[PDB]
Order: sequence, then structure tokens, then C-alpha cells
Amino acid sequence: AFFQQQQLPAAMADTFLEHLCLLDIDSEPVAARSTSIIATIGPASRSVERLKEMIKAGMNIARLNFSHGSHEYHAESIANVREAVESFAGSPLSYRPVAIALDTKGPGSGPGLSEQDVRDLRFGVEHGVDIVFASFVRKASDVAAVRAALGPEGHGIKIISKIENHEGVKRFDEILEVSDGIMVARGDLGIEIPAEKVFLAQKMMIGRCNLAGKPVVCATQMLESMITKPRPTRAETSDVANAVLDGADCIMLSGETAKGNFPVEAVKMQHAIAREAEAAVYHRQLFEELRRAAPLSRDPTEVTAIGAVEAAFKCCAAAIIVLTTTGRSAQLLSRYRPRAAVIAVTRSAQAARQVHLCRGVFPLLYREPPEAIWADDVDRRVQFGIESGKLRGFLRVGDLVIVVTGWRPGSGYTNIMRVLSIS
Amino acid sequence: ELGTAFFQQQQLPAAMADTFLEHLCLLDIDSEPVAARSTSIIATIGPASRSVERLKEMIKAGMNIARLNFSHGSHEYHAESIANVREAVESFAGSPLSYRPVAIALDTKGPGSGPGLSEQDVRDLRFGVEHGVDIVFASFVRKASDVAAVRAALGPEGHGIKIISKIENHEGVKRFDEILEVSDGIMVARGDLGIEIPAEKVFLAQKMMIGRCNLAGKPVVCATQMLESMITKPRPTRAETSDVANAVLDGADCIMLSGETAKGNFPVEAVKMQHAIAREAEAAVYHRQLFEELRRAAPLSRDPTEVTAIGAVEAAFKCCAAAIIVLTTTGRSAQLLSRYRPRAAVIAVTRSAQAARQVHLCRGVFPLLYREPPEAIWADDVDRRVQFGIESGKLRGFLRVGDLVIVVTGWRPGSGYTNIMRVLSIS
Amino acid sequence: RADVAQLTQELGTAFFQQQQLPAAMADTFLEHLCLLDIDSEPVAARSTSIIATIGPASRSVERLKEMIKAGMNIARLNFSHGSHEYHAESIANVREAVESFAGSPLSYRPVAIALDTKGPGSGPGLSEQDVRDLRFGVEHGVDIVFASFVRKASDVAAVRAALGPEGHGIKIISKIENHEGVKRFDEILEVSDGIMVARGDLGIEIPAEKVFLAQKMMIGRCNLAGKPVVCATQMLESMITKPRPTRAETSDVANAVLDGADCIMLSGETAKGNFPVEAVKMQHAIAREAEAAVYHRQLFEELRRAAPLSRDPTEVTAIGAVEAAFKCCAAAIIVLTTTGRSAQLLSRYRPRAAVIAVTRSAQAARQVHLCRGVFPLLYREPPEAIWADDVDRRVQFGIESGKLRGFLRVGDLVIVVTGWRPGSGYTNIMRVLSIS
Amino acid sequence: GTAFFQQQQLPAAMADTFLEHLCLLDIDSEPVAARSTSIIATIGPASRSVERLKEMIKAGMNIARLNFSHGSHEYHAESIANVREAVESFAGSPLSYRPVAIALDTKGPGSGPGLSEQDVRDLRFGVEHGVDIVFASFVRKASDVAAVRAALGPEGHGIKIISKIENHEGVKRFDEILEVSDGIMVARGDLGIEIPAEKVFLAQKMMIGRCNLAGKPVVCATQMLESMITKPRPTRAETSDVANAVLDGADCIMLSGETAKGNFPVEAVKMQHAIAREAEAAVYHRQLFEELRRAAPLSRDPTEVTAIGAVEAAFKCCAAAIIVLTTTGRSAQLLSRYRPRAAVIAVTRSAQAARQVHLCRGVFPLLYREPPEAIWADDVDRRVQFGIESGKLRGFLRVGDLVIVVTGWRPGSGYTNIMRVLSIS
Ligand SMILES: O=S(=O)(c1ccc(O)c(O)c1)N1CCN(S(=O)(=O)c2ccc(N3CCCCC3)c3nonc23)CC1
Ligand SMILES: O=S(=O)(c1ccc(O)c(O)c1)N1CCN(S(=O)(=O)c2ccc(N3CCCCC3)c3nonc23)CC1
Ligand SMILES: O=P(O)(O)OC[C@H]1O[C@](O)(COP(=O)(O)O)[C@@H](O)[C@@H]1O
Ligand SMILES: O=P(O)(O)OC[C@H]1O[C@](O)(COP(=O)(O)O)[C@@H](O)[C@@H]1O
Ligand SMILES: O=P(O)(O)OC[C@H]1O[C@](O)(COP(=O)(O)O)[C@@H](O)[C@@H]1O
Ligand SMILES: O=P(O)(O)OC[C@H]1O[C@](O)(COP(=O)(O)O)[C@@H](O)[C@@H]1O
Ligand SMILES: O=C([O-])C(=O)[O-]
Ligand SMILES: O=C([O-])C(=O)[O-]
Ligand SMILES: O=C([O-])C(=O)[O-]
Ligand SMILES: O=C([O-])C(=O)[O-]
Ligand SMILES: [K+]
Ligand SMILES: [K+]
Ligand SMILES: [K+]
Ligand SMILES: [K+]
Ligand SMILES: [Mg+2]
Ligand SMILES: [Mg+2]
Ligand SMILES: [Mg+2]
Ligand SMILES: [Mg+2]
Repeated sequence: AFFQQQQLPAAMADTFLEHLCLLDIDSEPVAARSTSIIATIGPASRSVERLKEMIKAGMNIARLNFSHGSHEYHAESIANVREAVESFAGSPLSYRPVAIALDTKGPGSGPGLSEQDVRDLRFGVEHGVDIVFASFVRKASDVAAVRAALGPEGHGIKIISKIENHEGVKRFDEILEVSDGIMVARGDLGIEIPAEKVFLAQKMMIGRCNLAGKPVVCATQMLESMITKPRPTRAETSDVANAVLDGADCIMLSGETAKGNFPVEAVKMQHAIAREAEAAVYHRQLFEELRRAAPLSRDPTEVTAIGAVEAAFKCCAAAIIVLTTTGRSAQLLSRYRPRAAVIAVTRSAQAARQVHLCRGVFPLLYREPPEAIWADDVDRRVQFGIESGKLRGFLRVGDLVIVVTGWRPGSGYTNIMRVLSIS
Repeated sequence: ELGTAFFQQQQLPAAMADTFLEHLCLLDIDSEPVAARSTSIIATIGPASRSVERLKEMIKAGMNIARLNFSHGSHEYHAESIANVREAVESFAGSPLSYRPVAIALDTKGPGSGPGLSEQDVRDLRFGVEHGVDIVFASFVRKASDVAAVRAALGPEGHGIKIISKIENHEGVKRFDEILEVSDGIMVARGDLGIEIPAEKVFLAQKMMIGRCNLAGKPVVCATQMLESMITKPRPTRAETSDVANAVLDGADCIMLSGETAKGNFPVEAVKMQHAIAREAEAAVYHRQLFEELRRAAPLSRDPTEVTAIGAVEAAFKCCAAAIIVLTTTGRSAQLLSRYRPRAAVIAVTRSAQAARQVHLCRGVFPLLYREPPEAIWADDVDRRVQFGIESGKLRGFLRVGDLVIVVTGWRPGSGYTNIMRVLSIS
Repeated sequence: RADVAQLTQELGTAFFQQQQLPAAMADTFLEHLCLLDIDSEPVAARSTSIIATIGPASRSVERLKEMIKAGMNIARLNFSHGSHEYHAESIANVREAVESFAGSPLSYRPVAIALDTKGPGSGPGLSEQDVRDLRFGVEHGVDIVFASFVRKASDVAAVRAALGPEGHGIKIISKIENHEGVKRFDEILEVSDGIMVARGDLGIEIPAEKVFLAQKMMIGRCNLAGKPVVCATQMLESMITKPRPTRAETSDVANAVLDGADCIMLSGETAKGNFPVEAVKMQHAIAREAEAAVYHRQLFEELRRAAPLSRDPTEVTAIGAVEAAFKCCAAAIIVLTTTGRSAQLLSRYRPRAAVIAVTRSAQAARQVHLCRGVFPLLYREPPEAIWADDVDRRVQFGIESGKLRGFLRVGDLVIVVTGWRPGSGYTNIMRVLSIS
Repeated sequence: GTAFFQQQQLPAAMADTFLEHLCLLDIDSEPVAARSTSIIATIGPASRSVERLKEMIKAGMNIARLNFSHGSHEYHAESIANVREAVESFAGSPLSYRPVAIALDTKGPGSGPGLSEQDVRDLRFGVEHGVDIVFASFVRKASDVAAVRAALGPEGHGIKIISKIENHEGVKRFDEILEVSDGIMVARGDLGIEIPAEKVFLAQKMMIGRCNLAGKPVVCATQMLESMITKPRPTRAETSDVANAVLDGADCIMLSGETAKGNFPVEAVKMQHAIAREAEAAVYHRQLFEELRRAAPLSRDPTEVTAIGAVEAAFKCCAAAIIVLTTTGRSAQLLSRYRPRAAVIAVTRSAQAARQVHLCRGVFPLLYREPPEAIWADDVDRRVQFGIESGKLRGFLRVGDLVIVVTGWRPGSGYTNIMRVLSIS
């Protein structure tokens, strides 16, 4: 029964053609949904009660579109999101962190960072946003300007550069090099370049981000018809599935959740499609290619990450449990696209929110009492991941897990991988 | 010899990549497609696309197959649609640069939950034979016996009509292998399939069926809601263009338009959009792995047509042949070349008007109907048809003097004897 | 180039010119051959063990010391010739030469002692002389038995029974010497610890032009099973009388290593020849060159694709450690082992990094010479009060010995493989350590 | 039939990985195909007898090597005459006649910087006596090849120059040497003295790989069956060396003292023949063809384009043979570079080209003696039928087999462009 579920016959195929031939509509997905859902907050999704339904449906990142609404409007949206998120904090083994992303208005006709963007970025730092989706990034200096406007207090905010025009596509490599990740902003991109070429830019950018090990978001009109209709079109479900098969870390909803009549249903639909698409991923070729393309490294976190993903595939590990302060150890595991869920146990609430940008990372916020012996504290965070995993359905007694830790406290010292039997 | 400009176009840097990941990384929005569009466009005929003048615009935009939906309209209504299509097609018989064969496909109403073929389908199928349709899109095919019933309804005079089985429910998906074995091809009928099975599972059924059809070397059509928003809007959504591109990258031989052309406000624009996306997607196909996998998966064969076809596709890739010119009576030799997905266009020269229309079901086949009177000496009749294919190729933009072409012929007249592959320099 | 650019900038272009590294990074086997370079010097320690047959030319304690320094890892006693008294003296001389270096772990070299049986002769089962010789082996503490003319699984069970309860730890390497042994190979390998491709008798039992097929098939199946395989007989035959081998002989040694053999053997070359030490030096020189020429990219990928999924944590840790070692060009994989099994499971994935196996078992230290790339270190310190400190001291012992022996340098990365509790069977930890 | 797929290591050939291919190698799987690696036998006191040479041709000798390091011009002229007499004794039966090449192996430069004066005299002797190939000793650079070419003069333009790589400089300057040479000999005797003995296998494997990539013949030479000079059976290292030279990709294997001065010249040839057939069946064509295909550059030459199409077609149907018409041997050489499992039966009217194509693995030359037919299409058909009739007589073909037929569109060399699939009747 285990080998009939999650497209395992198609996963064992020796060629991609045979993999497609073995895809089965009766093979049910078992693993947790890896691709994060970004939902744009607006009139249709602003209430605390509606936001609780969206968190339960699968929303991982709340997007604030600063093209519309005042600072007072967005502060209320943030407070409502935080209230809905913290309503589930009473059960720590099942609490789901939710990131808050600020999407900038953009430069418009201006040459650099607009004055409104400087004010909105400052607002973001003051309100503790986790991510910035920087509109119309055309070159590396645009990213440096966004970074500078965040100041010394916004050092930890992730900058996701939105590629929306020909210049952004042509200067992609220099933009990705200085950014934390990319958003394929298909709405403007589809007007700036011929509509029939957007798929080439999406597939290229996702590929280059996967190669770089940096998050990539597929955005705009994924389930457009769901703004007025309860069910999407056949092109829309195919688009969501293909963004996941392309290698996107995140999928987004704009009008579908901000102003549409079915915001919760749009989130449920993206969740349902993503789980199906993630099981249909051809890991045999994907891992081989990612593994071959990733350069040789003398960084112990990078070295441990490859060893752990290889070990997870060898035993069909249910999960890779990793201790992370900044999210980096979980991100380095995520770049190899393991089938095993990457359960990231962290004390940082911000890192827990931000790792939703990395596919297959399931953040757990550690709020249990400290142990006096560092080694004892480490084993406690590990047993915590195992209890949250059992509660959420990721793990069962008898499963094997790969545990990734470091040799001393503080970020940057991950160097250990262990094979553990559950219970 | 070819120049650096040649190797910058049609995603050639991405095509030479050693891995699929590197292939994606090398895809370039500035790399323009050069080759002719190889995925056929099926357009549904209705009130928005019925007039002779509108049909001429649709043929110019790229329509290769006209679909008659027998779920609506009388026999008199469909006969008029057929006559209007034929009039619009024959209006280009003058200029060889613009003349193009257009297939006529009859889409059946269906069993509507009843045993065997419905009485209306028996009558509509008989209408199709009497009006000389080329293809039948058989609705709600659930098992092999459904195909045999459609085949028996094509009566004594319609055995040459191609049966494309529409897979629209769970049973059709589960019994796919037995259905494909007795069918000429398949249509992934996503509209009903999306209601019959969970909407989030349709992509698995589409990708599986396209894969199995590619492995079998039989045509597969991707259908329904590809550019749905274009029924009321002049431009499609980002999901819609992505869907068209992904159906081509999946391996579909044909893409379809339904309400977009039958009843919408922009039928010609919907055809133009599918044409534009398909050309872009066909250049982005990763032929290196696709050919290797089709080669490895295809069983060994002692059929000389199958053996010649793989030799010719290999020869075309080796020299970047501008085209593979094949002589075919039934379309079979062109279909066997098409199954290996050559980048080179397959120019199929035939005396059969029906085979010329039907080969639009096979990706990359460009049919040329040959009407010259036969030569007393057979080898001369063959050379005249090879030169007809070269001159139409030169006229249409495929070929130039100095290009290399692969020519596929047989050792004796009649169907079933293809066994020769020649490398020719265009003079 | 982009997959090695930062590491090339860090380690230098000279590092990537040595040990056939340009040929190792090739994307195809054809390109790998095209990039093989006679100027690319081997850097790694020799990983294929040399088995030298002991005889009149290699019996003195002084000669045996020169053979240990030349590279002999396993001493073979051919029980087809000589009395029990003769073999006991050979064993004592080997042990005396081996223990003459036991003053420091960075100079000590464990040497296994293998007993090669006379065989069944015309008989259907175990001979009475073999029963006596096998009991002699147990009484004299031999590490391995090379069982002659193994034709089926019951032959190996008979050898195992004749070793008795005290010889349970002795490794049985079945010699395949005829058509029946080749046809029943799978059942023989299943019950044996390893195989010897006994080419001398095999070349008489089957057509001489078919021996290479049997050698390549058996080596492949042993590599797939993760069990040791020895290539034997006439590898450097002409060196019995000549100081230099023929062009076919050096090619044979290189090709046995490229085929995947864990061990290579010398018979008359060391037992009776005029150049026993030179024959060992020649096999050492060829094996080092051939090991660097191995196409690890395809070999590792194929060992992973062929190896079935495993729920054994030792097996899971071993593949993770080998993957980590390739990622950083680790100088070594240091493993703690009681029976040698954790080191054997690392060895089956054919890492380029040396597997330094730290053990308290003197017998396991001798027996792991059967596994390609395993460098045994015998730990002699008494156990620490805290188990977690005892483990750490053993790892530091492997690092300090590795530094003093040239395997490791300051700045190198090493992969360390340990377990969660004492006793055999609990390896489950892999650590990436920087050498300071 | 099931029996067909049990022979010639077909289970091992269908394997998905090289490791599984090795695991499936079967000593009971008998080779069926004709031996495709040519055997070069060195002529000497043990192999000059016209009667002994007839036995060596029957055993499998394809190329007779004259070592100009020993013997006078008078001695070598007699060698040539004896070889030609033994070869032409079988000309009475054209369907089974085997052409045999004559190769002149030069003495070399010695302490000199360039072409020695003795080599100039020996080279002119070769042109005057109609040798087919020159094995040029101690080639260190491209100018050495140009000097050998110049010493052959205007009448020796058709002679093939195989450069012998015997030292470190030849290995370092390999690419420039191969570019101007027709092929290479891995001259292991001197190479094993010039560089460390333990490095020769790296130079052999590299050179064979580069020659295979270039589509040019490569010869593995020296001490392959050395012990057979005095013993009736070779050592285990010797049979392994022959098998591994074939698995490496060598087009030719050589015998020196084994046939020139030993006591078992015919048995040494029979042993190389037996080992080569076994090793050729054990070749992992799945990866080999894929890699040769991927590495070979795109081509606009119709002979090259036809050759790859014909090799692909031959693999698709398990063709027993690829029958090619060739004037210079080039069309057959271009088929050979893709290492088809199907025998390449080359029909030619050029006696020299028939002898020289023995340098290309898997090329079986047939000398066609009939004067041209008036109708060119009938002349082409008669040659193809001669290849079929020869192939049936020699065991290459049977009724029911499929064969790939490679021809051109007009007479003369350089116009091959047609591939056809033919059923044997
Ligand atoms: O060559 S294909 O286009 C073909 C399509 C139809 C066929 O029937 C077929 O045989 C051949 N094919 C396309 C799908 N992929 S895939 O395995 O799904 C895959 C998909 C995506 C990959 N990354 C790397 C690039 C960034 C995103 C993640 C991958 N990395 O490695 N493999 C990958 C195989 C290759
Ligand atoms: O990767 S390997 O070293 C390995 C893999 C797992 C093993 O278990 C093993 O022992 C070793 N391996 C070594 C043998 N070859 S091979 O298939 O015999 C072969 C042999 C030779 C090839 N050319 C290129 C060089 C000139 C001659 C033709 C070839 N081109 O493509 N394949 C080729 C596969 C690759
Ligand atoms: O992924 P990051 O940010 O580098 O954090 C990983 C760090 O977490 C740990 O596992 C635990 O460290 P702390 O006890 O400081 O939380 C470290 O050993 C390791 O360096
Ligand atoms: O693709 P099909 O239907 O088998 O037709 C291919 C046939 O066409 C030809 O090339 C030409 O035949 P005709 O002269 O009868 O048209 C035949 O030699 C070959 O058998
Ligand atoms: O390779 P083996 O034979 O399983 O031995 C590995 C064992 O060695 C250890 O690393 C150390 O164990 P000891 O304290 O008994 O020496 C164990 O944790 C592990 O189980
Ligand atoms: O391999 P080569 O030397 O190019 O010779 C091939 C030539 O042989 C032929 O097949 C037959 O030519 P001939 O009639 O002159 O022998 C030509 O059509 C072709 O050009
Ligand atoms: O800004 C965006 O999100 C877009 O343009 O798609
Ligand atoms: O009938 C159709 O075309 C469908 O259901 O999509
Ligand atoms: O016994 C042996 O070692 C042999 O026969 O090779
Ligand atoms: O010259 C040769 O043949 C050699 O040196 O091997
Ligand atoms: K915005
Ligand atoms: K219908
Ligand atoms: K013995
Ligand atoms: K010479
Ligand atoms: Mg925008
Ligand atoms: Mg329908
Ligand atoms: Mg023996
Ligand atoms: Mg020499």
C-alpha cells in the first residue's frame, strides 16, 4: 500500500517518459504540501474570522499590496493577521507560523527608489514585516536601494525581487546574486514582453533560482476565474500544477483572495493541486541534476545538507529534522528537493515565518523551557520535532528520520547528520 | 557555414544543453522561433466562425482542423458548416504559398448514460461518412467495445476515417490502454474529465495520456478551456498561455479551441494566440532527452518503415536538416517519422486528399497534396514528387539552396514499402 | 567548470591537476578516457590490498619487513605445499616482522594471515586434509580462509563447520575455479564473506578466452553485493625471473583494479621468485595509478541506482558519508568499528576518500584489508570512564595518526562516522570536521 | 527466437547500467558475429613460408607487418612476395577471398632529430613494393608525419600513415600528431621504457579514447601474448590484455615475436581471434553508441549523415550487416566510427582500399573483380548482391535477415548519401 501512494510507481521509473506513463489519478498524495501559498490580503480576506479560515485552508504568507490602501489600512491588516495566527498558539505542537510580506508600489516613471516606497519600506520595518516583494527590479542597484531604505533595523527582512519587464529578465543574473529570491511577476511581465514568451521567462527564472538554491515565487492569474466562480478553469489547475513541476517554491493568489468571492476556496484549490503536483515530481532526475549542478563545497552546512538528503532518499525517510537559527540549514536541505519533509525547529519567530519561502520546509516555533546542558537542550528540540511531526501526521512509530544539528551553539555550525528510528 | 545567428535562434543554446536543468537556464525570450508551427490547431465551428469570410481568416491565422460539435445543431446546420469550410479552403487553391488542406472532424454527442452507441450517434456517424469527414472525436469512450461500436457505425464506406477517442471520465482513464490499442488517437477532454474526477487530478490524467500516446506513436489532442477568457476578452490570462505552452511541452500533437472559436467574440485572435504560443513552445522542447527516451522506449522493429523513420530522424538531427520530405499514400510513413519528434519539419507529399487532411493529427507533419498526372516510369513519378516537396518547401520558407534535406521513399509503388532514406543537398 | 570554480580557487589549480581529477570530473566515460593524463600524479594512499603468497623467497623476518614496507597487506599460506611445521614458522616470521613496527600507531601496519586450502581433489566434499589444515588455521589464529574449488553453497557450509565454534570470526573467501562455481556463483556468494577469481584453474576448467568474462561478472556481482573480491594468478608472472613485468601484466593489474577488485594477489612472484619485494612494489605502483583512473562519477551513480533502499542505519549513514566526502573532496572518512562492518559499508560505495577504520579488535584490523580503501588503525588505549569521551579519543587518534601518516593536513575536511551506543551494529552518525 | 537473445551477450547488452551489464555477462553465451578487431601479425622466420602464411590467413591474420628494424630490403621483398603468393592462392574463389594488408614498420630516428636516411630508403622501398600502410616509429610531433609523407613522394599519396606513439613527447603532442596522421599505434614496448611502466595503461586508454572520438584507427601493440613465443597457451594476464584492448576500443591488435619468431605463430593468431570475438560481444553498445553519438559533432557531409542514420537503423532492427559500396574505404570508416554491432561489409574494386579498411573495426572488405556493367544502377546492384552472396557463404547472413545497404547517387568517391533496409532472400 505504501508503494502505491504518492505516485511511487511513477517515481521509480527509469525514464521521464515512463514516469509520465505511470502517473495514476488513484495514487493519493500522503506527504504534507511543500509549496507555500502566498495570499494577497484585501477586502475579501481582512477579517480575523476569514483569516483563521485561510490559515486552516493553507495560507503560509500574507501579502500586503502597497499599490492600494493607506498605512492605517495595512497596519489593521497586519494586526488582524497576527490575531488570527496567534489564536492557534495555545497548541504549540500544531501552531502554524504565517509570514507577512510587503509588496511595494514600485518606481513608476522614476529612475530609482520612489519616495512612497521609502515610506512604505520604513513602515514595514516598524511593523515587523518578514519579506519585501520589491516591484519592478531592473538591476542590482535597485535591490541595494531597497536594502538601504530598510536601514539597520531591517537587516533581517528578506528581499524578493519581482521581475516584471525585459530589463529585469536580461539582467536576471545580477539581480538574483544580490537578492534573497525572485518573484516571476507575470501580470506586468505579460504586458512588458509578448504574452506567448512569459512561460520561457518563468521556466528560465525558476531553473536559475533552483540552481542558485534561492526561493522563487510564481505569481498572477493562477486561478483568476475563481474571483467570480467557485471552480477554476482547466488551464488554471494546469498552471498551478506546472508552476510546481517547474520548481517554484511558492505559488501566489492576488485578486482571488484580495477581492474575490471565494478567497478560502482559492487557497484550498492551490493546496489540493500542489499536493498532487509535488507527488508527480520526478525526483530521480531532479535530485541527480541538482546534485550534479551544485558546486563542490568546503562549508560544513552545505556538505551536511547533501549527505542528509542522500540518506533520506536511501531509507525513504519520513522527515529531515533540522535545528536552525536563521533558516539557512533548512534552506540548504531544501535546495536538493528531498521528498522527505524538512521540519525546521527554531526559536526565532521571524526565521520560522521566513522559511515558508523555501519549498518543503515546515517551520516549528520552539517555546519549551530551556535545558541547562546544551546537548540536553538540542535533544529536546529534536524530540519536539518528533512530537509535532507525529501530531501533524508527518511521522509514525517505526519511521526513520534524518536529524541535522551542529557541534556548538549559534548559527553557522551545522555539521552533523544522524539516522533515527521513531519511538 | 550556418553562422552564429543561426545558433542563437529557435532556442538552439538551450537545445544543446547537457542536462534538463541547464536547458531551462538557457531558455531565452530573445531567441526567436524560426521553424513552422508543428502542433495543429483544432477550431470548433459555430455561430462566431461559420461564415466563409470568417473561415478564411481562421485558415490564415493557423486553423488546421475544423471541429463540428454534434451536441448542438441539426444535420442541415452541420452540412452548411462543412460546405463553408470547404469553400474557404478551396478559395486558396490558386496560390501554392497560401493553399492548405484543412481536416473536418465530427465530435459526437455521446452515449448520455446508455448501453452501446446512441441512436443519434449512429445517425451522426452515418452523416459523417456521407459528407466525407476525416476524423471522429468519439465522446465518452469508456472501453474498447465503445471504439468497436463507433468503428462498426462508420459502415462499409468509412473505414478510412480516423477515430480519436475522447477520455472524459474515471473509467476511460482506468481502461486507457485498451482504448488506445483500438483507437487511432486520443483527446484529453478536460471539460467533462474535470467534473468526472477531482479538478486537481486532471493534469495527472493529461500528462499520463500524452506520455502513453507518445510512446505508442499515436496522435493526442489537448482540449477545453485552453484560452477560455478569450471568449469575452481580447487577451488571455497568464494561466491560459502557460496551459497552451505546457500542453505542447507535455507532447500533445494537437491543441483545441471550443467556445473561443464557436461562440466567442475573438475567434481569429484565439487561433493567432495558440499559433504564437505553440511556435515558442516547440522551440523550447528538449529534443536531446526526448529523442533519446523515445529511442530507448520504442521496441526493436523489423518493419522497414519504422527502421527507415528512426534512421531519417537521426540523420536530420545530425545535419540540422531543414526538412524530412516523405512520400506517403496513407500518411503512415509521415506518422512514423513524427513519433520520434524531429526538429526538422516533415513535409508529406501525397496523392490522397484525405491522407493530406488527416496527417494534421501528427505533430510536425506538413501535408502537400500532389495532383499531377502519373508518369509512365515510376522512378520519374517519385523524383517529380520529391521535387514538388522541395519547391513547395522553397516557396513556403522551409528550404533554401544549399540546405540539406532527408528524403524518405520506398522501393516499389503502393503503401507499406518505405525503406529508403537519402541525404540531399538543395539545388 | 562552474561546479568546481570556488573549490579550484580555494584548493588551487595544482590540486585539480593531480589524481586524474580532470578525468574524474568528465561528463561521459569517453571524455573521461580522453582526459586520462600520464603527468597527473596519484596523491591518495593505495586502496587495493596486496595479497602476497609466502614461500622460500618471502619467508625470512628481514625479507618480510621489506615486503610490509613495499605494501603487502595480507600474507597467503598455500596449504597445497609444505607441512604444518613449515606454515607455523611462516606465521611466526610474519608476526615477528609485523610486530617489529608496533612501537607507534603512525608506523604500525596490521597484516592479515590467510590460509589457502589444498582443495577437495577428486572428492565430492571437504577433504580430510582440509579438515586438519582448517583446524590448524583456527589453532594458529588465521584471519581468512581462501577455500579452494568451491562449487556450491554446501561446500562453504562444510568449511565453516570444520572451523568449529572458535573459528566463527574467520572470513571465508570462496575460490571460484570451475564452470560449476561460475554457474552457482549467486548461491556461493550469498553464504561466503567474499570471492577469489582463481584464474589459474579457471583458465583450464573453462576456455581461456572466457576467463575475462567470468572475472568481470564476478567482480561486478561482488561489488553489487558489497562483498570483497580478489583477482588472482599470473598478474605479474614474468617477474618470477625478470625485474620488470610485460606490457600485458601491468595492464592486467590496472584492469583488475578498474574492474572493481578489492584485492590483487601475487603467487610465485613472491613465493619463489627472484624479485618478491619488486613484485609487491610494482602492484602497489600500478594500483595507485589505476585507483585514480576510476570513473567515480558513473561508478557511484550506478552503485546508488543498483543498491536497494535500506532501513539499516549503518547502510544509510555510509551512503550519506560517501556523498558528503565527494562533495568536499574529503581527505578521509574516519570510522569507528568493532567488526569492520561499518568500514565495509563505506567501502561498497567506492569513495575516493580513504576510509580510516579505528578499532580495538586486532583481528578486525587485519580482516578489513579485504575491503578496498579501508586503512585499519589498532587503538590500544584502555576505555575512558565516560563512553562519549572514549569515542572522541578514538576519533582524535585517527586524526592525529592521519596527520602524522600524510593522509590529513591542516585545513582538510574529514567525515567522521560513529554510533549512538556501545557495541557493534549501532553506527548512525556522520559529522563534517575541519582539521586544525 | 529465444535462442537468438541468449547468444552474443544480448542479456548483458540490454542492461540499463554498466554494473548490471557486467553482472549479466555469461560464459555460456556464445559469440555469433564475425570478429571485428583486426589482427596484425609480424612476419619473420616463423611466418614467411607460403604454406605457413596460408594457415595464418585462415586463422584470422588481416595485416602482415614487416619490421624494418631487422632484415635487408631483399629479405622484406621476399616477405612481401610470400605474403602476396599466399593471399592470391585464394583468389580463385571470389566469394571467400580475404584481402590482407602489408604494413611497413620503420626502424625510426634513433639519436637523430628527424627522419633518418635509412627510413627515407625504406620508405621509398615501400612505395616501390606497393605497401598499404606505414607504422612510423617514434613520432614525436606533426612535422615527423609530414617528413614521412614527403619521403613517400607523389606515388605514395594513398599509403596510410599510422603514427607510433612510443615516448613522453608523442603522448604530450598526441593531438597534433593524430590530426595529421591516418591513425595511431600504442607502441607499448618503447612506451613502457620511455615512461613509467605503471603509467602505460593510462596512455593506451587515453589514446584509444581520443582515436575513437576522432574516428581514426588505433592499434594496441606489443607483448599481448608474449609467453606464446615458447608456450602453447598464454598466461591469464595475456588473455585479459587482449580482451581489455578490445573493450578499450582498439581497432587492431598486434602480434610481434609471437608470429615473427615463435613456435606458435598460427596458434597466437587463433588465440587473438578467439579472445576478440568474446570481447566484442561483451561491449556495452548502449552506452558506447550513445556516447559516440553525443560526442560526434554536427555534420553537413552526406556520407557522415548517412553513416549515423544507417548505424541507428541497424541497431533498430538487429541488422546482420551494413553493406557499403566504397572506392577509398571512407564510407565504411564513417560507419565503423559509430561502432555498430552489425558487420560492415565493404564492397570495393580498389584492391588497396580493400586491404587498408582492415584498420577500421568491424569492416569486412570484399574485393569485387568484375568489369563495370553498362548501366550504373545494375553495377551497383551486382556489387550489393556480391556482398550478400559473400556474406551468406561466410556465415554473416541468412535468408530472413535484415541488412542496411549504403550507396551513393553517382559514380566516383565522395557521393554516399543513400541508406536502404533490405530483407535477405
Ligand atoms: O526532456 S523533457 O522535457 C521530456 C519531456 C517529455 C518526454 O516524454 C520526455 O521523454 C522528456 N523533460 C522535462 C521534465 N523533466 S523532469 O524530470 O520533470 C525535471 C523538471 C524540472 C527540473 N528542475 C531543474 C530546473 C529547474 C526546475 C527543477 C529537473 N531537473 O532534472 N529533471 C527535471 C525531465 C526532462
Ligand atoms: O563508468 S565505468 O568506469 C564503471 C561503472 C560501473 C562499474 O561497476 C565499473 O566497473 C566501471 N564504465 C567503464 C566501462 N564503460 S563501457 O560501457 O565499457 C565503455 C567503454 C569504452 C567506451 N568508449 C570510449 C573510449 C574509447 C572506446 C569506446 C565507452 N563509451 O561509453 N561507454 C563506454 C562504461 C563506463
Ligand atoms: O541554520 P543556522 O542558522 O546556521 O543554525 C544552525 C545552528 O543551530 C544549532 O543546531 C543549535 O544552535 P542553538 O543552540 O544556538 O539554537 C547549531 O549547532 C547550528 O550552528
Ligand atoms: O506511408 P505509406 O502509406 O506506406 O506510403 C509509402 C509509399 O509511398 C511510396 O514512396 C511511393 O508509392 P506510390 O508511387 O504508389 O505513391 C512507396 O514506395 C511507399 O511504399
Ligand atoms: O562497525 P561495527 O562492527 O558495527 O561497530 C560500530 C560500533 O562502534 C561504535 O562506534 C563504538 O562502539 P564501542 O564503544 O563498542 O567500541 C558503536 O557506536 C557502533 O555501533
Ligand atoms: O567511400 P567512398 O570512397 O567515398 O566511395 C563511395 C562511392 O561508391 C559508390 O557507391 C559507387 O561508386 P562507383 O560506381 O564509382 O564504384 C558511389 O556512389 C559513392 O560515392
Ligand atoms: O506586480 C505583480 O504581482 C505582477 O505584475 O504580476
Ligand atoms: O467534450 C469535450 O470536449 C470535453 O468534455 O472537454
Ligand atoms: O588456486 C588458485 O589460486 C588458482 O587456480 O588460480
Ligand atoms: O615499436 C613497437 O612496436 C613498440 O615499441 O612496442
Ligand atoms: K505592487
Ligand atoms: K460533442
Ligand atoms: K592451494
Ligand atoms: K620498427
Ligand atoms: Mg506588477
Ligand atoms: Mg465532453
Ligand atoms: Mg586453484
Ligand atoms: Mg618501438
